[PDB]
This record gives sequence, C-alpha cells and structure tokens, in this order.
Amino acid sequence: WLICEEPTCRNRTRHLPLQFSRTGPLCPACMKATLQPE
Repeated sequence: WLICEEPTCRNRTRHLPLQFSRTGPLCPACMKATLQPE
C-alpha cells in the first residue's frame, strides 16, 4: 500500500481536476496518507 499512497494515489489527485472518482472503489482511505508526505 505504500506504493499506492505516494506514486498511484498522487495520480488519483490527477483525478481531482475532474472529481467524479472522489469516492473511487480501489483502496480503504489511501489518498489522505499521500498528504502525510505532501
């Protein structure tokens, strides 16, 4: 899941310019962990 938060979940912030995959059924609450680094 560390590979999820930093590289792939930062690319889910590239979904945030669109914001329909805000909910996103892939990983349990893993975009806020990317902000523990950002």
